[PDB]
Amino acid sequence: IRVFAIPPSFASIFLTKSTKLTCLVTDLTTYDSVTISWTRQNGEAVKTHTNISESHPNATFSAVGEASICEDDWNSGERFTCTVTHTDLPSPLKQTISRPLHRPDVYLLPPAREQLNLRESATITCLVTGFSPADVFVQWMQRGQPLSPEKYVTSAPMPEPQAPGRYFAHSILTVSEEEWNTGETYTCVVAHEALPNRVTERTVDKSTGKPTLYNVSLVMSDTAGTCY
Amino acid sequence: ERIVLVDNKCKCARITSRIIRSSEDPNEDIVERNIRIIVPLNNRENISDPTSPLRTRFVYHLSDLCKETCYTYDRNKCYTAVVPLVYGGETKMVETALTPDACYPD
Ligand SMILES: *[C@@H]1O[C@H](CO)[C@@H](O[C@@H]2O[C@H](CO)[C@@H](O)[C@H](O)[C@H]2NC(C)=O)[C@H](O)[C@H]1NC(C)=O
Repeated sequence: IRVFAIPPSFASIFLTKSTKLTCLVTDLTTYDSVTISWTRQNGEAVKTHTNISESHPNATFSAVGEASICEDDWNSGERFTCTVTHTDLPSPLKQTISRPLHRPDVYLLPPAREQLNLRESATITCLVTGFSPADVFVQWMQRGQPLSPEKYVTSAPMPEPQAPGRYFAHSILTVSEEEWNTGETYTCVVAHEALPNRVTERTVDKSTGKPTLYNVSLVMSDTAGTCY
Repeated sequence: ERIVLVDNKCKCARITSRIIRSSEDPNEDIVERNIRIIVPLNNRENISDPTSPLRTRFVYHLSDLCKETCYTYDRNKCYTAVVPLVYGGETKMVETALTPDACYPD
């Protein structure tokens, strides 16, 4: 018998725009008459919860509940208490959860020249460091078209060894080695709660990088001052 | 082939890049950074003052225009100044001009 209530993540807010809390009551006995109820601290209920789960192969019953709330009803500090009832528990067990800033910095790191020598594949890493709190969603787009979810995986947040209260996130996108002939834009867009628009798009193409030749064609003339 | 990145007329700096397509060789393309700078030479310090000392230090911050006194002028922007003239006994303050064919009202 285990009771866990995972708080909603930020990845389901910027994309789906529908926050929802769910408390897991799995690994229980196989019995019917299980009701999922959410009790607030002010005396309000939640909407109808449907689409229940099936039974595990290990002879344990599983249930899933839905509770649709508003975005403003989560950052203020409202605490939700999920209570369930069963036959083995004389008292309804309750599990309450709650939520315990710096502007994010986005940097795009071009791949090294040693990787392109193999003529096999190329990887693009977008370094995002110096932000708080954790649980930030990173996505990749190509000319305004989102890519497949399995093409890029966002690394889990990790505390910064130097900064005492900041976190860093990594994101890689492996593509073909010959794709650099054009560039395919390959922007890096991140969404964080510490921004007004929550949109930070940066583009680094083949032309944008470390050029190996500079020719500043400067001229001097007495009649200068027009800049044709 | 090439695209224009920065075309600011304040410092008269033109920044652009172009990719050169070589022969059937490995991916070792050379990236260039074209910069065009026009030295004002015979121009004043202040934008609306012709008595300023001649320019001596031509400082151009390339990291500040890719994000203020401007040395070169602008053809599409008018520049005006006021000088106290007499022409008799009454001291009027008319509005003058600095560059030709750039201040005609529509
Ligand atoms: C020196 O430059 C400054 C600007 O950095 C001038 O200050 C303003 O210039 C504009 C230009 O048309 C005038 O419209 C404003 O009235 C000026 N403001 C002030 C407070 O002066 C300044 O006038 C320039 N010096 C001279 C002698 O023209």
